[PDB]
Amino acid sequence: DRPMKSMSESKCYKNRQVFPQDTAHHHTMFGGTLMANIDEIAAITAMKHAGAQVVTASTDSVDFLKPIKTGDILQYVAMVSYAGTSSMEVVVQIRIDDVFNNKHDLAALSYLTFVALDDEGKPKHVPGVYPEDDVEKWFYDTAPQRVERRKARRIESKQTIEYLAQA
Amino acid sequence: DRPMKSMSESKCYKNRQVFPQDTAHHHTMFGGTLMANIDEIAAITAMKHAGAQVVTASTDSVDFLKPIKTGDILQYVAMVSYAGTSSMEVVVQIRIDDVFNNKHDLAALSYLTFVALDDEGKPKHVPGVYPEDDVEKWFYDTAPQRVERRKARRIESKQTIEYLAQA
Amino acid sequence: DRPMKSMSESKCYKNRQVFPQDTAHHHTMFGGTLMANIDEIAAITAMKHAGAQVVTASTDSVDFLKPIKTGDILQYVAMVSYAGTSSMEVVVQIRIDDVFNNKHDLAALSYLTFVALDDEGKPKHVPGVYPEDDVEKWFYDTAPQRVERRKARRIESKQTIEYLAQA
Amino acid sequence: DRPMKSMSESKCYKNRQVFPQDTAHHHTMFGGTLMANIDEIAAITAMKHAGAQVVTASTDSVDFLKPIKTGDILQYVAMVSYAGTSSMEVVVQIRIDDVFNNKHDLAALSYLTFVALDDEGKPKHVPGVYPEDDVEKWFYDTAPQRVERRKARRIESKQTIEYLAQA
Amino acid sequence: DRPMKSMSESKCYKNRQVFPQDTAHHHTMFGGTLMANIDEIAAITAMKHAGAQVVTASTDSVDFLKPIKTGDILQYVAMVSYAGTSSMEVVVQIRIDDVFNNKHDLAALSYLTFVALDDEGKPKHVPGVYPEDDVEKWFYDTAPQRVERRKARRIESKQTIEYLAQA
Amino acid sequence: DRPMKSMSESKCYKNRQVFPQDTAHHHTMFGGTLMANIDEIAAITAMKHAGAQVVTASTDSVDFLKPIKTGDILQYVAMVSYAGTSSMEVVVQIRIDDVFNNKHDLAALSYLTFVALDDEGKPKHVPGVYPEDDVEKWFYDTAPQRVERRKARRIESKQTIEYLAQA
Repeated sequence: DRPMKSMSESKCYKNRQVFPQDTAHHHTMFGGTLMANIDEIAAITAMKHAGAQVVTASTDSVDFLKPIKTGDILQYVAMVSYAGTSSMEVVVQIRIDDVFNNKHDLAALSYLTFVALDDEGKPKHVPGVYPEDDVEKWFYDTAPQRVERRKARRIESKQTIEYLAQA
Repeated sequence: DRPMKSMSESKCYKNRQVFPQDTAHHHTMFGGTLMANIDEIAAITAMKHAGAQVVTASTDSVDFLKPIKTGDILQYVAMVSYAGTSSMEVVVQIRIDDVFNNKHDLAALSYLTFVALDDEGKPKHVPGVYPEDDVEKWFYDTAPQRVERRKARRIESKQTIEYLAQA
Repeated sequence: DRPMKSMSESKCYKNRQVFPQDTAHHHTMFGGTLMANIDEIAAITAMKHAGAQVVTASTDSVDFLKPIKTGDILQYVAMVSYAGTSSMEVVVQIRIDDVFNNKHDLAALSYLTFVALDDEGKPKHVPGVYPEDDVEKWFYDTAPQRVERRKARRIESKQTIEYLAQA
Repeated sequence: DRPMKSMSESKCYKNRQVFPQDTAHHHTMFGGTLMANIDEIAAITAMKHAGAQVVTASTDSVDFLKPIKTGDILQYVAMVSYAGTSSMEVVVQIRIDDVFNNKHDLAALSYLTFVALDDEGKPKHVPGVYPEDDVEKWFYDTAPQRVERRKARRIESKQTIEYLAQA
Repeated sequence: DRPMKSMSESKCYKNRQVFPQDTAHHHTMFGGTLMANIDEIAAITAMKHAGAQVVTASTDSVDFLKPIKTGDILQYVAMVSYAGTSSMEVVVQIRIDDVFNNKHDLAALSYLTFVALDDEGKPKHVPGVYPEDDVEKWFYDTAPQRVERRKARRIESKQTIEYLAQA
Repeated sequence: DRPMKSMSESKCYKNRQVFPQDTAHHHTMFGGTLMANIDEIAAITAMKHAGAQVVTASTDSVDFLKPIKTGDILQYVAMVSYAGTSSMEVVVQIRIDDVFNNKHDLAALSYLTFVALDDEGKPKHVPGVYPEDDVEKWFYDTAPQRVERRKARRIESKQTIEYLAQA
């Protein structure tokens, strides 16, 4: 079998305030901005895990649970919850860090899939992954099914592409 | 029954070149940037359909099919493929418009879900939707299943949230 | 004579909301931002018409007819209204798309001149242009005079340059 | 008669390097960016002259004389060359400051028209303007004709608006 | 005496790749950008420590030890090394996280001073600070002298301000 | 001895309004943004003095004297106050230009150190510097001590680096 890394090894933090330039609606963060930051921190985690350059292959989901207001401090935590052959599932959690009353509510949750690449751009084999704490193993344990859904979606999506191609 | 709008009514175009500031890897567009633009054009389509302010509730998927290089002209086409009670499924297609050889290859495909909101922020009833051309009815016809998958995912995702809440 | 393209062939749309970062005055779009977007969409239209890389040679005019507020949806429509030897006149129309009451008032109007360039940067011959609908032929019919004014202005402007050169 | 300010009083400088994010073509500044900066420095000059908030009413012209490359230092000099009742003509000169060989070639030239506004947004009377040095009086002396051209263009432009309005 | 927080309580991480838009020189991060990010993460740490809104009162130093290239992953670690009455000294460390060979070289080091503010903008009392690990107590132990230097500099700086005021 | 330039030769101005995107707190400029602009204008002055490419070696200080609000016009004046062998001390003054009541209060004051570099990146000898007006000679006369402080700080800072290196 392959070399294995702990989910803790690639675990990445990012803290960032919401500035007016991140908003669309009055004092409310715009989803596109949030998505760009999610992709940023997730890509960094995939790089650490893969020890390589990575690209986003797909955004499997972003659930926006809560409105995020200007001034809010956001904590992003990305980790690798699943390692395929050349691919990684990164799960990102985004919390609002309210310094005034010390709550850290979950504001969003995202799954993305990254592919590790060579010096010359072909998909590159990534190490395996194992959890240590409880959260890590929750994401680790529930990943096989998400991988499963993704396969079906990749089937349907190919159907759509092929239809558009002939039109 | 409710009032109905044609998918053509809310159909929105966006053309945008990829500039160095949109890239991460050498001369290659960064996924976060692409996601932000997808969300921008999708939100505009949802607004036109809903006749209202909208927020992104979830990013159901983004499939990145092709590398997008600096200089590339991107065409975004967003439309409403499904109307729930207060929600809309927007499908966005992103093509590279190669002016040199007149190909318009599909570079990415995205589904997002928007919720129309009041003047005071409660979810607002949206009109129904019907297709006219063939592409529109392809996305219209395949939407019920995607809605279905989303329900299961919203079930699993709630499980995850509840686990994290107690840790 | 040369090959001819319909003004409809290069006709480009762009939809974009005004975000706080686009403003200067309270909730009011800044003219520089509007000008940058005008140049973006105009350049894309010139590229489609020319089948080539282009540069902005001059901004012949931008008339700001109406204040544009934060949140406003802007529709940009660029088309080629005149084809010289290596140059194109792009006219851009900018409308506020008010989804709430379905008006599409003209917020700005711009004329720019682009030059199509080689792989090696010399000016490149562009195809001719002909209108099809009524708007297209309005811009097509009124272009010869604008071309004319531009010649006089290019005369005066050369005088100014030459004066500054000796000071 | 009204109070008069010297063109030197409102004369504004701006120095700014061209960074990769300002470019479109490889290592070449994008025209939209240049236009945004032109509008920025011109607006500051109009504010100093008017002693008030201003808006851009029109971009009368931007002549792009020279390619501007990444790294280039740009010097913007804005001044008021003409004062109407509530309006100002700002002329902006943009030079490349080559620190290596001490040339300061004219890279672009722009005329814009600003309107000074109240606390409540109505057009506000501006002071008159007089030149002191030779350049100032060149722009001062040649302004009456430019004002003249602008009147004719504002006539034609109104015709265009009215045509589009009925279509 | 006042309430005390561990330096670990307010310790904040930030991971961020260097993108082309962060650079000035070819593929080299621009110092201003680095400074903006330093200020961002430092402000977040001060907020967590203070449990309040903060402003940057001064940048006591930024030592740029190493060139930072495009693509580089930067790790920012901010902590409070000194607590005055209403002020905090935040020390930020910036490391290049080379995922390819697992070195984490120190690329920059910064000290800043923040002031915690009310709901109404007056300086607000902050808790005290104590270290736990070795690094924390190194910064904790060497802070009194830095505070000292700052006093002398604030003396000289006041002299300069007063000179400029009369000119 | 070496060639000498007047402090007036490299003296650079920059005028820039504060836009919403420059703020963090409501209508208040963010310190990081101010620092980025300070570094921009200072780098331009160092380039003019050095006749060369430069990098920021250190930010010796930024004193934020006054809150800077959205809309404020900022005037940056950078000059070289000290020339070492390959290094320059740039002092930047930032004033709020209140066009409404013609005050120009000092909002911030910064010292930075730049190193001039070759075509191949080694430190490059800079010309000497001499003052002409009173302000110039104030900064010129007080520089030797600041240079002095910097030496001590560079001593302490090296100690810190070496401690972190073994941990």
